Amino acid sequence: LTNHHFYDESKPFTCLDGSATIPFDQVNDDYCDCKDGSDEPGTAACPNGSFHCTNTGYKPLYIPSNRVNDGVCDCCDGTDEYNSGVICENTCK
Amino acid sequence: VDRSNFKTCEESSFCKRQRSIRPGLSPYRALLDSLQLGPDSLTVHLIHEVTKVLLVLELQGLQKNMTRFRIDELEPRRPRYRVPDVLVADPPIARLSVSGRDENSVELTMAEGPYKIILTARPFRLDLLEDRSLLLSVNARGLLEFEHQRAPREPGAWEETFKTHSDSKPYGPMSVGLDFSLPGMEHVYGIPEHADNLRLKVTEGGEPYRLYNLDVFQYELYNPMALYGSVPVLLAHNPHRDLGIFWLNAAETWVDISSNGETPQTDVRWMSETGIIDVFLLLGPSISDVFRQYASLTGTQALPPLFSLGYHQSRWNYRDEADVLEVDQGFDDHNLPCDVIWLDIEHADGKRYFTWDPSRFPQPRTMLERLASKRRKLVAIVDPHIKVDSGYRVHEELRNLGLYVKTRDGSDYEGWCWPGSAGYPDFTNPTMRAWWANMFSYDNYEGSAPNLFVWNDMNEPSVFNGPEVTMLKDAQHYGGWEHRDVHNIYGLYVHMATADGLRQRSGGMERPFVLARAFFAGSQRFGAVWTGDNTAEWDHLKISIPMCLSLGLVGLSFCGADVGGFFKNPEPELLVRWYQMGAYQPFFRAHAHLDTGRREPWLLPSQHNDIIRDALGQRYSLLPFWYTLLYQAHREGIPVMRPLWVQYPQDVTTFNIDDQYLLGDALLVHPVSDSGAHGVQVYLPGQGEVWYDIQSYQKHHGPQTLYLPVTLSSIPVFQRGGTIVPRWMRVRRSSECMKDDPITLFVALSPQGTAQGELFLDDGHTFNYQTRQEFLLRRFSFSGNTLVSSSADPEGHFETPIWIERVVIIGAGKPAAVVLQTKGSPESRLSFQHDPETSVLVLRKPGINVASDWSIHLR
Ligand SMILES: *[C@@H]1O[C@H](CO)[C@@H](O[C@@H]2O[C@H](CO)[C@@H](O[C@@H]3O[C@H](CO)[C@@H](O)[C@H](O[C@H]4O[C@H](CO)[C@@H](O)[C@H](O)[C@@H]4O)[C@@H]3O)[C@H](O)[C@H]2NC(C)=O)[C@H](O)[C@H]1NC(C)=O
Ligand SMILES: [Ca+2]
Ligand SMILES: [Ca+2]
Repeated sequence: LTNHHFYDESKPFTCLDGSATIPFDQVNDDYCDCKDGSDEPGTAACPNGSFHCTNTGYKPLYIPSNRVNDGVCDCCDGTDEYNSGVICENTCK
Repeated sequence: VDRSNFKTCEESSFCKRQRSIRPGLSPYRALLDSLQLGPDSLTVHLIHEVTKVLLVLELQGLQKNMTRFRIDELEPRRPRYRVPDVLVADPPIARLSVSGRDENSVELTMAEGPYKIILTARPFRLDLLEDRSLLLSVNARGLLEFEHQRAPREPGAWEETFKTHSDSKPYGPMSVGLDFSLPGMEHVYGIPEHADNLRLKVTEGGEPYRLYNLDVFQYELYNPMALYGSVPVLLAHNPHRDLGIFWLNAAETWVDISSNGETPQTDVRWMSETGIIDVFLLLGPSISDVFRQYASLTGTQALPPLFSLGYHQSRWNYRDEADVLEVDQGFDDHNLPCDVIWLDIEHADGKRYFTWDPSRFPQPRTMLERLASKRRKLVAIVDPHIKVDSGYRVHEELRNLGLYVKTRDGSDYEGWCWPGSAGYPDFTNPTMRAWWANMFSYDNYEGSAPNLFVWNDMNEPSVFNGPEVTMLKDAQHYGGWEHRDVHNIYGLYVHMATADGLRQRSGGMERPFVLARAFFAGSQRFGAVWTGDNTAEWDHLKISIPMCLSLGLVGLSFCGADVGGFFKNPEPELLVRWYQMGAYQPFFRAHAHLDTGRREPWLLPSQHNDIIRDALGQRYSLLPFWYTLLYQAHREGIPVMRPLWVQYPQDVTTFNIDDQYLLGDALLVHPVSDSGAHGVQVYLPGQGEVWYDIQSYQKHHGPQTLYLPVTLSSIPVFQRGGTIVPRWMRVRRSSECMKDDPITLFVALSPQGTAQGELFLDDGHTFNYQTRQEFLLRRFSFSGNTLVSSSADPEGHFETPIWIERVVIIGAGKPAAVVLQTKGSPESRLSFQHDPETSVLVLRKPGINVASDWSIHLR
């Protein structure tokens, strides 16, 4: 969802822009704490953001944050509807 | 425009013969000996002093402060036309009793109440009294005209001749007319579908206002000439009173407005070609009261499905089915919200409806499934005129049954459309309506999907070669009635038939959406309308507001107009300004022309693209507010887009304002209507009232005229102090993913620190909210420093995954502890943020379901 190893184990998830700081518990709580939207990488809460879909095919790319849990598959792997309920199968070839 | 193809009052024979009567003493008088009072109604016989013709006046008092009177001949050669299917049901009757009696006048009490009616014998005159206060007068100036049924055999009293069309009159002249005088009132609105201002001007130095359904090609502005629609409702407003006039007649109508029981400060005059006199008087005493009275008379606005509230994309030259895919991929590639894609007449197989040309669109059902995979809808055009073909089985099936409009000699009216010819079915026949409704089945309509809908055009009807651009008046319809009797009900019948078919195709479960051009009183129960085909000019952008305001004043709440104009493809600045204008209207759809180009949000310049996307996001975020407003309009009849004087009936300055409007009672919208204007002046009314702009949250006290500078990205919208507005702050592709998205509440505090708001929630595409009572009506109230939620209607049960995700309070100090209280749970603490400069407070993640009531306390 982040595609980078920014750990939430020891330090709290401070920021990426540098303006606001939050604890690591507030990450992925379906609320956009930071104006950059970095606190909700795998969630559609942030109006501005991205979602790095993971697949073994040939299309590693970001999608707009509003494409998560919208009932329509937007990536190769069916990861955007992980909580929506619309089951999808990968076409990574 | 071409004024040659349309009649004036001189060319129209009955208008000329009726306006020749100067005001003065009336020859009609009432015989008080032949007066019969019954519990149901009151009946009296009137006589003409000169020609000695007997008429019958029937008077009824209807509950909720209404009355209705009818005038008709006593011995007619044939019965006259009485308009059916406009009134939803028989109105309740209030008993009338004779209060006082005199030799010349007799007065009757309206009901167990204060209203009363005085009828005078010589001359005949009706007066309405609220206790001892005069409301209005009937036949005060002696302008009553009733051309009786002549012998079955002077120019204009018989067969006339148009520029090249001969209009016979087998039954002779049967003109009717009346005048009303309203003392103390100087402001009258109504008679919609005229390209004029919100306030009707006097018509003494010009032509009267014309109510007649016509297809006016390239119409201009500020004219009293007729247009596509016609609703004969007039509303007279006073700082202390408000009255309404309903003229139930389906013929061609001319209405005169004058200013001056010898001093009535506003006079209205109605003149109709045929029929009886059937007049409804609405006695107020409030604007909401006359709104509710008219809603009880002719029904309320039908609740639309949620997807119809979004952005609609239309274009004439959608050539291939791959073009629809290109448009959808452009919408989903440039991150532009869209709900419905529209198809023009090109989709039909050579104007043959209910079918798809195999070369045009190979597989329509599969394309509809592909579009529904992205959760979008398609809409096709269906005209009430069909091709005359021996293979197109619609014509043969309609011919064998016999459901056509008959011409002068009994043959079939076959006015030819541009491909081949065309036939016109008789929509007045109920059997024809049943057949039309049954033809919308999935088995009948080939390539039919639940995500496909129908919009009606040219339902006036519009004849290419005929008198004006409409049908001949001597055509014989069902029931032995001429076309001049049923001209204004054709569009209503077409709209009702299409709505019935679309709702019946799903077994009576899904909510239909039918959009029609021509209409009448009572069409709001069958769908929506638009303001025809307007060119792309700044003047049309200015006039877009009063037309929708007039339409909403008579129950047609879901008004709108084409985005970007129809003719004369707009400049980018005008395009952006119209997009901002239409982002705050009930209906929002972009249309083009064959001679124009491809104007789409992604094809616009890069700087304008962000502005268009922001406007679309603002439109899509206010979806719960629009849905609640439409539910309130459906349940009560109060319009969604209402003028300023409705909420403030005592401010005279608001009496002539059409530059700005109100979306319910919380949002004031004054869009930019000038090319490169450096700023706009917005009038803020209210005695000790505050308004907060959406962008900067600046507080402005009323009443005043604030001059605020604007830019290309400025949409001037104010929230009224003391209101609560729900929003969806996450943009989604369409309006179906947002159905289960969290709600953010915006609270604008009053100077006393109070606010109130409502929210309506449902699945959005079924009738379950009426049968099984499956809906959610929530009421939020901010009192003191406590914000609570409750159920406005207790009998509304609905399970929704929506949870409230953020609270915004405008105009409050910082708290020391914000808590949340629920049912049978310990209170928790919520983190908050405060901005001292703009005095805004944000409460983060209440995390509570909407259906469950709670309470938030601020310390
Ligand atoms: C049918 O007709 C009857 C008779 O007209 C009508 O009842 C009337 O309703 C009006 C409006 O509700 C009443 O007028 C009110 O009277 C009270 C008492 O004097 C006044 O205080 C009110 O003024 C308040 O409102 C102002 C404007 O909103 C505010 O600035 C301020 O708060 C004022 O206090 C208002 O004038 C009238 O008294 C009754 N009359 C009777 C006999 O009941 C009824 O509503 C109509 N019904 C329908 C369905 O049309
Ligand atoms: Ca968060
Ligand atoms: Ca998705």
